[PDB]
Amino acid sequence: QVQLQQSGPGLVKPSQTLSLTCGISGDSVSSDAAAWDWIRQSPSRGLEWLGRTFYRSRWHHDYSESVKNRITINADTSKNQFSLQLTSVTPEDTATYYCARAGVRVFGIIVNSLDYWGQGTLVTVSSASTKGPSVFPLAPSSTAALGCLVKDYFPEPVTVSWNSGALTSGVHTFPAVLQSSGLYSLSSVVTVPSSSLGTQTYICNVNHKPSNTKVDKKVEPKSC
Amino acid sequence: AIQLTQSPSSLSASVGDRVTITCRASQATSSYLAWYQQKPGKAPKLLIYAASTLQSGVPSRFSGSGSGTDFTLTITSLQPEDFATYYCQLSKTFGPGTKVEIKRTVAAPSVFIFPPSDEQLKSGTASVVCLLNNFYPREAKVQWKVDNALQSGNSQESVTEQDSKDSTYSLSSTLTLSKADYEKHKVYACEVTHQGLSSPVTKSFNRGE
Repeated sequence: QVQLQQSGPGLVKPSQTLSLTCGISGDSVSSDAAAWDWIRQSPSRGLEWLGRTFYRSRWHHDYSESVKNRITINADTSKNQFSLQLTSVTPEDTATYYCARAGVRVFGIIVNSLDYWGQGTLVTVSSASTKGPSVFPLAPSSTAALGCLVKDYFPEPVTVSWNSGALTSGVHTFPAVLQSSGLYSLSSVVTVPSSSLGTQTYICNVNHKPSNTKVDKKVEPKSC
Repeated sequence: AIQLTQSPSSLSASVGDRVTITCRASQATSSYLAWYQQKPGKAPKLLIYAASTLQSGVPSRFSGSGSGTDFTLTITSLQPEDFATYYCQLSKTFGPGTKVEIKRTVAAPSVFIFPPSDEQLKSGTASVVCLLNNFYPREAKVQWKVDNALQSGNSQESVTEQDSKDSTYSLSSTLTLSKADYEKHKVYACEVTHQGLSSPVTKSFNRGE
């Protein structure tokens, strides 16, 4: 596959500028068979195409009417990347932003279907401050369930692993909920054999990149 | 400028069912219709392009047809892994999506209750968590009772997306009280009503026990 690696901060204050980058491996950003798109997705508006850059005899730009006069998409040939800049953002621009490659060969031509996608960047438009989570154990009861409560952080997202990624079976990490404080909270749980509770260690690894927070919490039976 | 609609907007179908999803365009075009499949936490994945050409590696139970302004995606024998939202695309426009859920036999939740940690109580707040694990259908009734007094307005629920292997859901309900309010009561109970249970399941603890 062509690999698309997204980077850039998610949190943008109202009226300021969203800036994201998409690094390309396995194709050249200048290829005359490719086009490079930005797409965003939100619960309200679904999937929306934002714009496109591509090189033929020169560089071309095509942008959506929905972001008229606010969008710039530039390619960097030396770094083999392309970028998105969206100015004067409002809460309507809160969304998950994807880069993508347009172009599939069929019928001896190229149709502009999106064969490869970046991983997505959640972009939150808000004036509020970043805050890292507190992490609390959900201790197994004295066949068994245990977990971590990941409470009071902003903005989304957090990632949770178990035993540094070794433990995946039986894990459920719930979608976060926005509390009345304006801070998010979620829990991550896992079911494990009851017989393991004394001898197998269980540690949840919580990463909240916007606050540079990394927390490991060991989850063990409550003593007394 | 073209606009796309999709029908149905959502559906629930059993494993092995033939599933048909339609995409309608507001006008004819020179562009070629593509179908995408999007699973939770992931980018959309291209399944079909040029209306009927299957992307390499996609199972042959997926097929696309149609012409003019009316197009169809057919799944000949729905599988658990086919839980997803399916989107059509024409020129630069995406359809609104069709959410496909797998209908399976009833599965009762396994229920667990967690008291607040001592660490959190020092901070002045108490979170009590009730977990409903691996159940179907998604609908469930969770009631918090504190000293047998029904709670209202102090809890929040969250539900996982349908599991791609066993087609179940899990759910958390979190009761939040101040440390002071938590300390004025003894019996904390989560009572679960669900189609898979012939009578409600209650899990409880006594604060300090």
